[PDB]
Amino acid sequence: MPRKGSVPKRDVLPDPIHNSKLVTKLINKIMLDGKRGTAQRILYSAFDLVEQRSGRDALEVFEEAINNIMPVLEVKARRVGGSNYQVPVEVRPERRTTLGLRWLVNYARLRGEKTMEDRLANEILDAANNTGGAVKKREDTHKMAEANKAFA
Amino acid sequence: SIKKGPFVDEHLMKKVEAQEGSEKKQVIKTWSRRSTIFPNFIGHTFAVYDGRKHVPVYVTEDMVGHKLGEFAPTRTFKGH
Amino acid sequence: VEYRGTGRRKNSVARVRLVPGEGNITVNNRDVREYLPFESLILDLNQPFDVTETKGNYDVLVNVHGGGFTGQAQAIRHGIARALLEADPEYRGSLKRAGLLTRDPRMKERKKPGLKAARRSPQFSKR
Amino acid sequence: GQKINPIGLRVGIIRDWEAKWYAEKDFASLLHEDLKIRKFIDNELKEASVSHVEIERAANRINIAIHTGKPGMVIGKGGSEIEKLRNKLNALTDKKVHINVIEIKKVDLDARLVAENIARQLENRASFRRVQKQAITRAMKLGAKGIKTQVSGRLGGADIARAEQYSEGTVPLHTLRADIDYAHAEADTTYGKLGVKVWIYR
Amino acid sequence: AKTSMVAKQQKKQKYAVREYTRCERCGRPHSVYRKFKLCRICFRELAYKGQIPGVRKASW
Amino acid sequence: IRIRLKAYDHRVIDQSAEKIVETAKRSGADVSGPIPLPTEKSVYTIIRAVHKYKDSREQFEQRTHKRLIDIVNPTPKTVDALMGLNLPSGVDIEIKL
Amino acid sequence: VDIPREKRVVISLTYIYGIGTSTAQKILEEANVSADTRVKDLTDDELGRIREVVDGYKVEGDLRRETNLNIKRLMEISSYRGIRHRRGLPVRGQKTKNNARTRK
RNA sequence: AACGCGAAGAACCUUACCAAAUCUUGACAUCCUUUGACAACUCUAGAGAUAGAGCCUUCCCCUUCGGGGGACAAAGUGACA
RNA sequence: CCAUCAUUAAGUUGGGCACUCUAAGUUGACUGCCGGUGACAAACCGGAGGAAGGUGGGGAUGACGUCAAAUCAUCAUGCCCCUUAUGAUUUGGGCUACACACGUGCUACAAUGGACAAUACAAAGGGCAGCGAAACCGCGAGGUCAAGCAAAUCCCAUAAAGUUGUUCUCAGUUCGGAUUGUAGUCUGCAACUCGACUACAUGAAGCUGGAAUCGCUAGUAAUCGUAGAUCAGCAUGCUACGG
Repeated sequence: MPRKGSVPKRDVLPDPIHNSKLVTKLINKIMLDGKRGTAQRILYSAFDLVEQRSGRDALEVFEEAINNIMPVLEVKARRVGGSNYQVPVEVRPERRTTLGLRWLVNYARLRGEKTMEDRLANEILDAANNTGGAVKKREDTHKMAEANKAFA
Repeated sequence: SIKKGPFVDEHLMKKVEAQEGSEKKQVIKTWSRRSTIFPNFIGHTFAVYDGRKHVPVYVTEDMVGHKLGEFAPTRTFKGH
Repeated sequence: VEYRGTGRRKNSVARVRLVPGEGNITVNNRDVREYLPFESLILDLNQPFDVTETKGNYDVLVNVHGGGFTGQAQAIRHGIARALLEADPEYRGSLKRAGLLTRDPRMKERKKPGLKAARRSPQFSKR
Repeated sequence: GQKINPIGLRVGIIRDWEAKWYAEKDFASLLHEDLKIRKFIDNELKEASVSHVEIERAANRINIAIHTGKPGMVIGKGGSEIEKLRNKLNALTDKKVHINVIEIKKVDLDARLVAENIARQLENRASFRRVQKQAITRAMKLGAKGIKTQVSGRLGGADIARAEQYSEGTVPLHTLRADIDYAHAEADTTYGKLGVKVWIYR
Repeated sequence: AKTSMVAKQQKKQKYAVREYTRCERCGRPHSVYRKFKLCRICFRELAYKGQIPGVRKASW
Repeated sequence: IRIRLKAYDHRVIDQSAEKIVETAKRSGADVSGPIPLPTEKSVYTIIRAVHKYKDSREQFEQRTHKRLIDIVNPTPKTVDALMGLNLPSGVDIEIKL
Repeated sequence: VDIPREKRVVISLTYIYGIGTSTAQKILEEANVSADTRVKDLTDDELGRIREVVDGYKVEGDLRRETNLNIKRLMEISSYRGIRHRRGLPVRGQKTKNNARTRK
């Protein structure tokens, strides 16, 4: 029911492993087909190469990795007819936390391996330092409405 | 209909018992469709009725493993 | 510490006891650590008794009943709840207005009639 | 009008059972014997304006309960016209015994009472206003609030069917605990049939 | 067709594996259940009269 | 003894089993209380159209309603509840002894 | 006879005629077979036990030819069980409408 | 609102389709009347129903008469099914 | 239905533990309720009050009515026929054919898996001489007879998917498994067209799918299935129910 405009946002649960709502919201994103026991336990094996390439703990590195995915300018195409409609949108932190995690489990499946025992381990610690993989959520909107700043 | 009596027809076979006394005839308005073949009545012709008109085709010894139902062409299907 | 409570979840019910000393788990005289395999919501199964601190304090001796083994769970965390509100209602604001003794507020929606299965419309072969 | 039967709207919600028996085991045979005596039961009453029927089965006591809205013609004189249906009760099947009868005061207050009647006031096709204007206006003079009765199938002699209803008042025809009875007849006129859908109230 | 092959079910059929169960107010072999021997439509009308047992229609 | 009272609706088999749980209560009996058994319903999933129109399917309802009454003191000056005929409409005589 | 190499006795045998679905239960049982008997197997006395079992029937390339003349013999029987190999028809009388897009 | 539609089980049947077979008061629902009142089971030839044949030639009681309320349809004619 | 009794094989037996869950009759919610800025314009909003929070939830009568929507192929009946056949009767074919466009689902394209073996946990429902447990026979399909008893009490059936030790490495390889020959294993007067297996043989497509187009806002999509109706014999068709 979107034609009323704003719908209330859906809420999160913090897992007792980390006491973080986003750790289980990282669990709620990796659940392809909603597989709870079959993907979370294998994502628990798929931070073992994430923490192999990064000695810092997960609760610090997961707010480090998405901090290079949270943008300041995204694009919402407005009805302007024959224009590029590239309107800069400073994100509300609800969707800014949401959009930083949306492109993560979209991208693990086009690398050299195709096993989610380590597809989620391949994907995360390539996408922490604002270079490649999931930063094209953030860094490509920083090269989309900027060379054409005439179509805000 | 069971394999107790692994099925020979026994009203084709009985009517072939009602034929193998004297000489067997080539074309009768009969069916021979749901009826199997064993090699003790070879040589004889039988008009398998396809549905439009019964047409004769002879029983050889090489017809041992199967029934006489795949003989008469039913359709004139040809089409394309 | 002897308190009788019950609880249901998804075509599956329970009934509990309580026993003093420490806190234990005796679901049909076995554990729910190899029963429930994913090891996930059992970590938050203490959060029913975390607001009351009766996790390593109150032993339950659960006797569960019916339905799926996952439906065996979440009927015993409502099973502890009514037995805890007669044992320790000292935290009843963090038990009734938060968490434990509420209800089963939603369950599995039916295979929806007038349609194919659970609001799925039959696949239109037209445009 | 692309709707459903309103007499189906309150089967077991507001109404009671006209079948309150119990036939669980061997239901097939002793059902066909109910409808083998039934196909002549209505034709012998000679448009008696029957309301409905309530069959009862209890240890092979299949008892017949026909209403026959006009009385007298089913009794006879102390069991003379009643024994004839009792004789056919022992003649079609084995026992079927002890036929009964009822009557109705306020002669046009039921649903099928009017429906069998105002069908039979349409073979002659004479004053479809005034006979129904005698019916409906006296019905509220007999205690009614909203009564809705139509004349549907090919009035006048025409080759097209024209419905002609008469209805007013407060008419909660869809509430769950309201007793609504509704009917249909097959008064043909050798070009088309009069399916009449009646509504009455109290 | 119907009135001739209803006696084929009401009496002994040549092939009684055919099960050609018609009805009295319908000529119907293709909506007949085991406990009915009658079509689903005329039974529905005399479900609203009380010859078939008590069966409710609407409000679930 | 197992006097299961059975009918289609409960409201007929309520008062029907309330006939046997009351008339044997005034008898020399030790009636088990009214403990009705699980009551099976039957969906008759017909299709609501006539010939063609699919996505038009009508469900129906018929119920059996089994009960459980059992008394344990049979004596011939009391048992007019069981031998005396009362209410045979839905009540088939399920008088097991 | 011409099985592929560097695979198990349950993984290399299952291609040539007379082994397929068969090293699950039939070729597995009649041979002294392990789980991972690869190309390194000492196949002179390990084959020596299973070369007595590898030669048993016509399935060294020629049971196909035994069936082939019996595909001809069923065509000499002139049955639909060889006619649909010879006429595009799915041989067990199956759907010769649009959804038969491998056999015409 | 046609598309795994009507069809919720196509070796026979189903079949509504066609061809052979041998028949048109019909496999039927059966009225009246001759009421001939049951070839109510099986051998032979025929796809098989169908053609030649021996057959539980009668059955529920009473005014005292062998006649039927219930009796197979062997014929049928007016029909119509 | 086993906290506490022991002779727990849980005969879940003695008693009937049966207290609780557990199977049928009854009521609990109502912006009834407190604070408002919300001023009276009734509300709604904010909380905590009840089990439920704002009809707590689902439906249903779909309104007076529209599309002459389909069907005189379920029935009727206003018509014409039709009356050696537009009635037929049987079994022979076929209704499933075949250059085939659309549809519709099934299942693969694995290593979040496969497979070996394990361990589950099920609900709902069926039963009237039947479930087929189980002694049982066969790697197999499926079969040799008895048990029980019309059932809160008897059979399906351990459901699996979860995970657990292992082989492959992402691949058409061991992923599963179309197409065809052998077994006659089966119910059925009768299995070629035109029934089913799993076991032998064949062992394929298959790389997650363009443009399009579908639903799905939570137990939902998607997923693993379990039994029940039509039914001699036959489901990827149908209804429920578990996860």
